[PDB]
Order: sequence, then C-alpha cells, then structure tokens
Amino acid sequence: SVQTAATSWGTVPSIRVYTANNGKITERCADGKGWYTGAFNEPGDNVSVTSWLVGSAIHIRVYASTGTTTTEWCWDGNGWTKGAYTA
Amino acid sequence: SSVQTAATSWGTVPSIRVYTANNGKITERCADGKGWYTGAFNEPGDNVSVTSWLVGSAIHIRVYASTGTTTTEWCWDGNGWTKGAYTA
Amino acid sequence: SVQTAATSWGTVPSIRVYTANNGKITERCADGKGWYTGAFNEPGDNVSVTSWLVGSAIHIRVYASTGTTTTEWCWDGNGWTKGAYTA
Ligand SMILES: CO[C@@H]1O[C@@H](C)[C@@H](O)[C@@H](O)[C@@H]1O
Ligand SMILES: CO[C@@H]1O[C@@H](C)[C@@H](O)[C@@H](O)[C@@H]1O
Ligand SMILES: CO[C@@H]1O[C@@H](C)[C@@H](O)[C@@H](O)[C@@H]1O
Ligand SMILES: CO[C@@H]1O[C@@H](C)[C@@H](O)[C@@H](O)[C@@H]1O
Ligand SMILES: CO[C@@H]1O[C@@H](C)[C@@H](O)[C@@H](O)[C@@H]1O
Ligand SMILES: CO[C@@H]1O[C@@H](C)[C@@H](O)[C@@H](O)[C@@H]1O
Repeated sequence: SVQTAATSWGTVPSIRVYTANNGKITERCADGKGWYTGAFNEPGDNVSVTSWLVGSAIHIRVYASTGTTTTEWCWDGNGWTKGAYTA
Repeated sequence: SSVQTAATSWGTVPSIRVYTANNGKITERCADGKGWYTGAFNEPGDNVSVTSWLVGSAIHIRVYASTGTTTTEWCWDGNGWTKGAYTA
Repeated sequence: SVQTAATSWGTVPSIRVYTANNGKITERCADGKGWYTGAFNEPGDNVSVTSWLVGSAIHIRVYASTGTTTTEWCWDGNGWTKGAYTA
C-alpha cells in the first residue's frame, strides 16, 4: 500500500498528511475548510513528520527515507529546504 | 513481515491511542491512566497514521487508513468514528 | 527502505527520530545545537512514537514491532524502561 504520516496544530485545526507513493512523497492540507495539495514534493518510500509552533509560525520536519538514506525536509514559512539531519 | 503502528497522546495523565495495521486490519489499543483496553476503532488498512488535537478537554482524532493507493480518513469527535472529507 | 518515527517538544525545539534498520531501532536527537545519537537502542522492524510534557518534564513512548509483537519503551527523565502496553 501507500505509506502516510500526519501532523496537526492549533484547534481549527490545521492538518498536513504526507503520502509516500511510487517513490514520491506528496502533501494534502486542511485549515478549517476543504482539502488542498501542499507545496511539499520530494522523493521517498517511507515518511515521518513532526511540527511545532514558534508563536503563530508553524515549523515542519519531514523525514523521507529511500533505501538506508533518510533526508530531513524543513518548512519554516518560505519553502521546503534540506535539513542537517543524519542517521 | 511485521505489523505497522501509529501512536498519539494528549494531556498530562496521559491518554494514549496506538493503532496497529495487521494483515489488512487496523485495531486500536487505549490507555487513560489505568491499564490498556481495546478501543472502538476497527477499519481495513495495510498502513495507518494518526494525529489528534484538544478543544478544551475534548479530544479530536484523525486516523488515515490506506489500502493500495486509497487513503480513508476516520474521525473521532466524542460520539463515534465517521468517514472524513480527506481525499488524495 | 528504513522506516522512521519522529516526535518533537518545546519551541527550540527538541526532536527525536527513531529508525528501524535491519531489525535494529536507533535514536537521533536534536536540542538546538546539532544531531547526536540517543540512549534508545531496541530490536524492531517497525517503530512509532508519541511524547508529552508534564510541566517541563518530557515523557516518550516508543512502540517497537517484530512480526505481530509490539513492545512499548518508556522515557520518564532517567532511562528507557519496559512499558505495560500489550495487543
Ligand atoms: C501555506 O503552505 C501550506 O502550508 C504550509 C504549512 C506547508 O504545509 C506547505 O507545504 C503548504 O503548501
Ligand atoms: C536549524 O537547523 C534546522 O532546524 C532544526 C530544528 C533541525 O531540523 C536541523 O536538522 C535543521 O537543519
Ligand atoms: C472513549 O472511547 C475510546 O477513546 C476514544 C478517544 C477513541 O479512541 C475510541 O475509539 C475509544 O474506544
Ligand atoms: C469537520 O471535518 C472533519 O474534520 C476536519 C478537521 C477534517 O479532518 C475533515 O476532513 C473532516 O471531515
Ligand atoms: C537526555 O537523553 C536524551 O534525550 C532523552 C529525551 C532521550 O531521547 C534519550 O534517549 C537521549 O539520550
Ligand atoms: C505508568 O505506566 C507507563 O506509562 C503509561 C503512560 C503507559 O505508557 C504504560 O504502558 C506504561 O507502563
């Protein structure tokens, strides 16, 4: 099957669901209305996620695994960038 | 090969929910500050993820159950498990 | 492919990433000044994690699965101990 990971924040709430499918991770988003496709699109067969609020600003870390290599992807409001995580 | 689990918790007691995908079936184990018991959640799936949030003292849980390329969202809001609006 | 589970707490933040690799689950840690190897080391092919704060004290529960047997490991400030979880 496809593999998913989920995070949420606040009380509305905001939800982000990540799906690993055919070597690619994509993102679906809800913020109190309908679902929409998120900006996140990077390779992976396995995915985990965690998020935290710095005041009103959400920060997301997505851990994308292909073989024995896990790449950390960072959302800090402006774009998805590679993090310094190593195994 | 092995079962696949997802976990969420809330408050300081705490309350914990663990979801296990086992040979195409997802079941739920629960702790609320005593022992473990089997929860009301039972739906098909080979893969499960979960998130939860509090509105005051009221827990809201979203479980994402996947079979092949089809992900179904299940919603706990205090009364029972309902299918959610999630699509992909 | 390796399988990961991620949790975070606070606003720095603190992040823990658990990786199941060839029947071994290991832990990588970030507390605001780089990644280091954590004290968690247990057998398993699948891992999930949840954590919560009681005031300023962090508690972690890691669910490690081999076949159909899931073992819960507990961090409560001092060390990793066997939890009461069964299925
Ligand atoms: C506003 O942008 C949306 O929300 C952010 C928190 C991220 O999840 C991003 O990928 C998504 O497209
Ligand atoms: C500032 O560093 C960035 O954010 C931290 C919270 C970590 O996710 C780290 O790997 C990443 O490079
Ligand atoms: C009160 O009901 C128990 O706790 C709820 C929060 C849900 O996890 C439900 O499946 C479980 O049976
Ligand atoms: C009220 O709507 C329900 O809860 C939202 C937070 C979303 O999970 C949505 O898909 C679901 O149908
Ligand atoms: C202080 O010790 C570090 O942080 C704890 C919260 C645990 O993740 C432990 O395994 C790790 O070595
Ligand atoms: C106090 O009991 C310990 O912590 C609880 C929150 C549960 O994780 C339980 O399985 C564990 O034995």
